[PDB]
Amino acid sequence: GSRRYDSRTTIFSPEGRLYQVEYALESISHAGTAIGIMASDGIVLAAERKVTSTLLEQDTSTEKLYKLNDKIAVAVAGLTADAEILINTARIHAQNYLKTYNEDIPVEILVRRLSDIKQGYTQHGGLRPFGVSFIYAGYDDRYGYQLYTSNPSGNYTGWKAISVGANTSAAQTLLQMDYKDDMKVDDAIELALKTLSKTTDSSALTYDRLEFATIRKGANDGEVYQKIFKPQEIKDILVKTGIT
Amino acid sequence: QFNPYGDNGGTILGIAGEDFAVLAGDTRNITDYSINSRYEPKVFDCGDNIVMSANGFAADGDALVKRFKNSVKWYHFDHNDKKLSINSAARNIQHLLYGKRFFPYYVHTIIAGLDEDGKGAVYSFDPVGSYEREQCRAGGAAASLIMPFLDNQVNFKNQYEPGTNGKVKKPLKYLSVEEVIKLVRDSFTSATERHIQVGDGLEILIVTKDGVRKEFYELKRD
Amino acid sequence: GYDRALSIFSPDGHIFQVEYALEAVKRGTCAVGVKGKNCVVLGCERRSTLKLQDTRITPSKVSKIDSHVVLSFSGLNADSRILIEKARVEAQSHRLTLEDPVTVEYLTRYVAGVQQRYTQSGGVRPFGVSTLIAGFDPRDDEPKLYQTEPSGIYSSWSAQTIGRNSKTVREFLEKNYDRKEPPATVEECVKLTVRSLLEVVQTGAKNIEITVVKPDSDIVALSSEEINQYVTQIEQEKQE
Amino acid sequence: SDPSSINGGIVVAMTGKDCVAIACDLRLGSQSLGVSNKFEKIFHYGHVFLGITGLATDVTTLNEMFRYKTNLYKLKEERAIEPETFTQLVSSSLYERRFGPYFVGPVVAGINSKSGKPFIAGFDLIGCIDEAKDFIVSGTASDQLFGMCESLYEPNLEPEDLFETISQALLNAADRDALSGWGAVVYIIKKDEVVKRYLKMRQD
Amino acid sequence: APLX
Amino acid sequence: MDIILGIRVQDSVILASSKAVTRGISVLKDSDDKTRQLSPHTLMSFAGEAGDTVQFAEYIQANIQLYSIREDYELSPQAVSSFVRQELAKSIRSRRPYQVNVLIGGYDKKKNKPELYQIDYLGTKVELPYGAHGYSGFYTFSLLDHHYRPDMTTEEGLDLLKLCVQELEKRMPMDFKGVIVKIVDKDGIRQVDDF
Amino acid sequence: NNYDGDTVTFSPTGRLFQVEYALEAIKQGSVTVGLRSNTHAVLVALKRNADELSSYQKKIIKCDEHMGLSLAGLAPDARVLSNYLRQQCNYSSLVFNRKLAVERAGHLLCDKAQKNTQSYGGRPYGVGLLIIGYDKSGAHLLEFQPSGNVTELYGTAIGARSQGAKTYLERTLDTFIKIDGNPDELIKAGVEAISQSLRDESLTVDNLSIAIVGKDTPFTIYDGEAVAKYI
Amino acid sequence: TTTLAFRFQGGIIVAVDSRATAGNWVASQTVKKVIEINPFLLGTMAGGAADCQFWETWLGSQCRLHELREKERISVAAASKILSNLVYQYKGAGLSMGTMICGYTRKEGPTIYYVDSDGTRLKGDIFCVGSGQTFAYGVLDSNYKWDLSVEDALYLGKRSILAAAHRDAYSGGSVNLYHVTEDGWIYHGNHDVGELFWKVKEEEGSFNNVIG
Amino acid sequence: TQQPIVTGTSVISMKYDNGVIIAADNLGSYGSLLRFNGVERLIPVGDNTVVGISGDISDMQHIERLLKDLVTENAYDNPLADAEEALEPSYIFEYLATVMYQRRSKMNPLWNAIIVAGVQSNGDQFLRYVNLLGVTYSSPTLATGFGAHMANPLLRKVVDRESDIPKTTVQVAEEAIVNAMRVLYYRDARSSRNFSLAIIDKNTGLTFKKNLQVENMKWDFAKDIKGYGT
Amino acid sequence: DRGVSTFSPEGRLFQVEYSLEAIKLGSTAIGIATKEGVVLGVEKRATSPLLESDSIEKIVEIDRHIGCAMSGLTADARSMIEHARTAAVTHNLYYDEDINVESLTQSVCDLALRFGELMSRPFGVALLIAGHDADDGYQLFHAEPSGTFYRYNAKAIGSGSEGAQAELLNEWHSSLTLKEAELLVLKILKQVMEEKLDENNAQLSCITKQDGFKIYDNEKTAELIKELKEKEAAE
Ligand SMILES: [Mg+2]
Ligand SMILES: [Mg+2]
Repeated sequence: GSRRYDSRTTIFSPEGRLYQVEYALESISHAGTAIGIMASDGIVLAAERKVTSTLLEQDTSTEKLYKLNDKIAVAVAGLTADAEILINTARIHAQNYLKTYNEDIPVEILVRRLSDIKQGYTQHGGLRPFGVSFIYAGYDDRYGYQLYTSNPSGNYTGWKAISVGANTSAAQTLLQMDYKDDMKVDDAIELALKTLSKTTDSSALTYDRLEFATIRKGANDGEVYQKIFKPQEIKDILVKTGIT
Repeated sequence: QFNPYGDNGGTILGIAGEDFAVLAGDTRNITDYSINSRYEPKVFDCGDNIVMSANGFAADGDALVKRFKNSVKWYHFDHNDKKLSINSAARNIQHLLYGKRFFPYYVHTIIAGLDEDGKGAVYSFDPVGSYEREQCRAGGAAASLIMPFLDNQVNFKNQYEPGTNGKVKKPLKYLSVEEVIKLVRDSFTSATERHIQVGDGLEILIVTKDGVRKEFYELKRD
Repeated sequence: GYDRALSIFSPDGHIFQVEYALEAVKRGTCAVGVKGKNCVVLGCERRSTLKLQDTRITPSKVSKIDSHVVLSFSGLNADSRILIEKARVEAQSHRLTLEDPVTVEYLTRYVAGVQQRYTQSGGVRPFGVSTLIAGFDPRDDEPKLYQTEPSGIYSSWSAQTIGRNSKTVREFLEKNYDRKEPPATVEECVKLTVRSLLEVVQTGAKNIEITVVKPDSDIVALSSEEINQYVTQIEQEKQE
Repeated sequence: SDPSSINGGIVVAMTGKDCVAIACDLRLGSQSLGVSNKFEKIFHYGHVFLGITGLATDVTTLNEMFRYKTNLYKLKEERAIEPETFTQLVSSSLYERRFGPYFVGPVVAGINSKSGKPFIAGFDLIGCIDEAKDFIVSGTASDQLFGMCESLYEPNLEPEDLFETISQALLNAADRDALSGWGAVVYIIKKDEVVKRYLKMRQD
Repeated sequence: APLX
Repeated sequence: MDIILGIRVQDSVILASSKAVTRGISVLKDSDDKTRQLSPHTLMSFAGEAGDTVQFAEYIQANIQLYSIREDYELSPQAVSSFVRQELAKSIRSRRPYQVNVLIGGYDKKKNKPELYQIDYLGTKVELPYGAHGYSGFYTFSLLDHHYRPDMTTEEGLDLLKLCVQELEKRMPMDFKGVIVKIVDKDGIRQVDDF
Repeated sequence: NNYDGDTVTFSPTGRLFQVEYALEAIKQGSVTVGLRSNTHAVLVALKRNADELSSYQKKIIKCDEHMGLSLAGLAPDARVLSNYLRQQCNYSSLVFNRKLAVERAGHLLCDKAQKNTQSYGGRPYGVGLLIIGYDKSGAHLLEFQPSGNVTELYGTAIGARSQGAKTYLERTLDTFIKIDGNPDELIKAGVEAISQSLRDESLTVDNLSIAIVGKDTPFTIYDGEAVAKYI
Repeated sequence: TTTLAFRFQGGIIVAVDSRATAGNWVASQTVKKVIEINPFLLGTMAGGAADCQFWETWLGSQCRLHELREKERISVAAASKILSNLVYQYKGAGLSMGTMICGYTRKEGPTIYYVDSDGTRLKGDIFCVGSGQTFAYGVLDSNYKWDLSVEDALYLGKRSILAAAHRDAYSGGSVNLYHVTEDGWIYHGNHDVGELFWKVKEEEGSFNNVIG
Repeated sequence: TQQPIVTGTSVISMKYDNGVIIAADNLGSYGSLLRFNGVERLIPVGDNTVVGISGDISDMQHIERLLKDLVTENAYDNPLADAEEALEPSYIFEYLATVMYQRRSKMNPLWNAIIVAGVQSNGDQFLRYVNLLGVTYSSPTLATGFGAHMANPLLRKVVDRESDIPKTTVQVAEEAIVNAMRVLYYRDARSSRNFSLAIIDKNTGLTFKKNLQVENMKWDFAKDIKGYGT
Repeated sequence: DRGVSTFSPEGRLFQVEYSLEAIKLGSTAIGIATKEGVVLGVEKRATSPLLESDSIEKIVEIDRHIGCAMSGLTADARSMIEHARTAAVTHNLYYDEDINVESLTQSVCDLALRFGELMSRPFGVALLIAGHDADDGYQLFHAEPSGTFYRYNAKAIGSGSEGAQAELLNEWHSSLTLKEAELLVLKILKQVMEEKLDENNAQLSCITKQDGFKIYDNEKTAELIKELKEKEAAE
């Protein structure tokens, strides 16, 4: 029968590893780097677009940074198509919670459920896992500003600063060096861009190969604002820190 | 609107002795004011020295007997030809009846036989499976006529010892098979006189350790 | 539905998928359980290749199943969440029907049954997780500590460890734990637990987690400084 | 036991010169018993306003449902939903429950941010769109509201004048209905400012 | 059916 | 079932619930507690159809307790009331709806404010300074409209509540065998034993 | 070789190896014999034990008052198939008030076994059956193979060393077919038939299993001291 | 039916009548309305005869499975809740049951739960259930004290059923008595109302409404 | 739940010494309208059984198809289909009785009253009744509808009990059946003059008589009857 | 790979044969049947000294008149026991009687072959089912994952089975008392066990008509162990 052609996507190796999860992580390590940095007064999300062409429409484009709700966003590393499946599920989940409790969903609850979906694909169903790693950046009134990451295994962890995708080893060492706890958003913006600039596989970091976003309480009094940076705004912030 | 139930009349009667038990029933079958059959038996030997009758709506009665007979067959297959005791049969019949709690078998069921100590046994059921062991039970159309007579003549109810000032009751004792059959025949002739759905013929099944015996008697055919 | 029998017997009579799930447990961070005269202590290793972590929000290694029972584990972190969720649901379901919280044995028996089911169900792989389940039965002061594993077998332990280098810490506990006289106090029990982890861990900084469970739903997690005091005290007695 | 008249309540909407108004009473009762005098029946999703009369549990449920749907709309579309589009969404959602409907009388009001055109619309319980140049009415005093609006209304009223007309329409209609009243709220809506006014009315 |  | 009342004052929410359980022409019990603690600072009283009431109350209790264990956190009274409303809103279009009316009294620890929610079996939620279900409201609402002030103390709230029970004991047809009174504040839930 | 992974695969010479491997399980089974006259049909079965402490595996199963079989191979598969026969015999009685013809019983078993040889996932039955019965056309003996093939015979035998009894019955055909109105003699012939398949072991009292059905005899099984008469 | 059970100083008394009726027809005078679930648990029957008998023997099987699985006798609370949750699933389907689950365990002590077919479950000290419940209440309430002796408590339970048997047309037959202690239930005999009424009348001097 | 539309009236039958007789008229009524006149309500199964059906005709035609299919199915893999393994009257009845009771139990009955008449392989007479309720019974005489009220009393004068069957010839039995059919034509408002009759004998086999008419009727006395009293 | 329900060329099911190898790795369990009762004994075999041995549950009650011992992948036995208990209680509900020991065993064995591509694999555990009923008296059954069960006068399963079985062949006779059987299980367990036999690493149980199924205390077994050592030294 069809047994012959089954890859058996949800089995253990003799060493106790999940083949498909490991190979999905290998795929993600070639994707454009994405960095998240959590400051005391906000969060920065910075991501490098995958080798751009000059005829690519840059302003009406979205590849790395997605909005889940007004208080939560994600940076993507891996297959974009896979990520959009998960993003729409996460968007719906947030609205289900709001409908049920009349309160915006706590960040961890959203992260746990999305991670549980990934876990399911590694234990049952015989399907390939999602080749995606997320950086979650969000705010709620319990823990305030939070950074999380999830990967194809469905395992998630919290961070002060973290990178996913390519050159995470080099990126993490650089973040670990210059990061400190009393840091501000504007300093974190600079750290994020400096780290990408040194870890990039490109010749020089330019505005057209970046996506950028902040989550501040920099609105008016006790409320959170999501700022997905426009091309010209990335051009300006790149000049302001003296990278170009 | 379609009515899935009917009333086929007739009446049945079970009495237990010391080492025997009888299950009697008239052979008349009716609908409304018509006679369908003057001889249509409704007391059956179900094997393992168990006799059974399910009186009321004959279609439901036949279905139940059919299912119980089948239950006895599978009891042998599944438990190494073990004899189904009368108490085990009774419990099994409860589940048959209660299984249709929300669309009931429209029958009053009586079974008779010997218990595991060799003593006579009669069990009676309501339509949805409530059951009880008794020395005595009449069922069906003329149950209300016969049952009080049985209370008086089998269980000696309302009978006191003469000259004892109504202080000492008439003592309970087992009846011989000859005495029991006298009561059965008189019960059915009386019921035939005063109930229109009862008559034609009487068939008695007697159960001892030797097996199941039958006796037939004519009843008035009007 | 995906039906494939993934867990099957081999010629020598082994179920390799279950045995490979045990290897995943062996890779996981070390977890230890020690029960005293009036308490149970759950100790857990946290690897230090991860700096820049946010410990406020990062999932804790020891999880409350109910107010009186806790669960720690070694192995795949994502797999453990599924077991913990099911256990928490069963805990509330038990309170609803029996009008009494679960015993530690019952909760363990349930979790172990779930694990077993995933070893002979089609289309699923076993859980790459072994658990330590500790607590106190309702209206009871006798400490309880149980262990489960991917195969589905479970058992009670005076003290036990699971995860990487668990054979080293088990060796330590086997000579340092007296059955005739268990750690009489909370301090003694925590110290023996911290000592056992210090055989394997590295630094006693933000690498060790300790959770103490006492009778009548009295569970608390120790902070860094509180644990660091045990680390400081043990090292000074060692130099002798 | 008529679902649309257990709790009581009314909503009315009107158009003016480069503006729209939507108003509602505050009563929530259980037949004769007045229970709450704070039960607002007008909600908004961005710049689009929705008033709902009828069974209060369905009023609450539908508000939560349309907040849900407009939030997902905005995330995917990257823009606020417009009144014309939202009107269609309400109609689709109500007709989905054709043979087990929400017992409601919704009313959409707002200004299209692109064209600047004032827009109002009404629905029956199962989705039928009722578009109007002038006014839409709903609730247990709909007969009264129809009478007040038809006589008092004139086209191209200034925002300040439109406020007086819609307020007098609602107040005098509510006072002829046992199940409506107990306070009132009026929304005056211009292209980029919205004023909300609570009216003084008789409390019987 | 009988009641009790 | 029958009588459940609620009063929100300055610093607490007070719930009063009748003790009688009547079936036919017999009062089967005169000490019934028609309430369940959903969380340390949230209490729910209930009245309605026999069986449904307790079954619904305990089902909600189990769900909130499950949430508390999962997140190691207490849901706000507003969040719990919305969850309860949705369950009743689902129920009303089921094959057999829960015929249960509830009051939810809670103290929000983040806002430091008492909160009282009235929810009927249809899923009709309102936040109120004082609430009642069934025929009780026909006496108590007008009484409270007159005597209630928003800045009252817990003691003043209890005296205000005594006034309601006295009126009900005078004018109500049925003997409801008094009430069990419980207070919800910053320190949690406690029962008044002598009422 | 490469074509024996499942029942859904034909070999290049048109063989079904999984069905053939199922057939092999019957050959390993203990010998059982079947034979009939015009009035009676008899089953004789050699029972097998695990060791001297164990019981002897029962080989004969009753299906109805007028029908039953003996088994050789996987006993649980015989239980499944016999249960199916019990139901089919029973359906015929309840619905049509009709005793199931032994020939129809054979057709029903054939079709049930066949379905397991043409679909993915399943496996063939691993047991052979000898069905005896007495119906409206007299005494009958059937041989069931899990390939699906069912065959009506005067006499036969299946299991290990069944060729000895099968040869004997082939010689004795003219004699035992005319043993009419004499149960004990027809059994004697069957007991002598199964004796041709014995090696190093002989027929003892808790080793031999005999069953008989006929004109005025319901299907009944004899074990223990009731077969001492025939040793 | 008339059934009662009350808690007191010396444990629990349980008393029931034995009559079954189909309308005005007296179907039986010898029905067993107490079911012995285990040596420490009793169940009483009122309402539908089949409904009560079927589901309470089913309850006994569920209690047996509990002690096999948990190696411990089931609590009265848990046993009663199995029955109440069962009937709640059938709510609206037309089951008719008024039952009392009575027993002793170490953690609970003597405990009585009222369970009926519309899903009501109540812990309590005194309950009377059935068509004659009010007649039983009248006698039981007006003579009840917590400090009754085992001898007096047994008599009061017996006397309360007799009162209902006499006045309620749909109660009668005989009285079945039970006493539940820390050591389990104890049967205190079948008492025919035929003899018991006259014996009580003569010895007690009550029932003066009746022609002596 | 149904209501019968096109209907057939009485089916009557009795046992005699060597076999059974059964009869039914050829009418398909549509309420009070005597709509169809060429309707055959006796359906033979093999050469040993006749099934007589009254009630709803659409359901009768369905039952015809079932019996037709039963003959086909019985012949499958059956070398003795025309001998020892031919369909017996008892098999045919039990099958129909099973169907009738199953349909009533699903609250969607076949709105019919059925009489299965035939001779068994051992020569025994078979005669049994079944209806929409699944009720079954046997008697020396059987009849449906008005036949139960008017035919049975007449047929029971010939065969009143079991012992009267050997004493009753086919000539006497047929005479009683034909007389009963005349009485039904006098008194049943949904009867016709035309009918079919079938005899199943253990010696001569199945004889199926079509297009019979009620004759030798008494009407002459009607001329003397004038007014309604005075 | 290959089908789960595949036959070998020798006419055996691969998976069933492989599960039998898993059972050989299991701890020893012994059962002996007498006219005074049936005795069931098992080797506990704790993997570590810190493990509390009394939590090792390899002897189990099915009903009052039926007990059970296991060997192999013991986690697999839980659903088998659950089914056995339900089957026993359900039969009592339907028939107001005790279920026959053989009928119980047959019900458990019906689960065995319900695997394939139903559960994904056979059970990796063998069961010794011991009980009493009125018809056939005291009985001992060996239930395998093949779906086959044999009645035994005495039987050993597990790692030391073939050595213990040969010993049971010599020692068993039809007149053994219950006490004689108890000592015989202890004797044979002590012979095949790795570690030295005591009350903590071995467990005894029995089923009698009068008292039903009982697991012995560690105090009661300890005295039988002491009685056994004294009797072997006494000649
Ligand atoms: Mg008004
Ligand atoms: Mg007013």
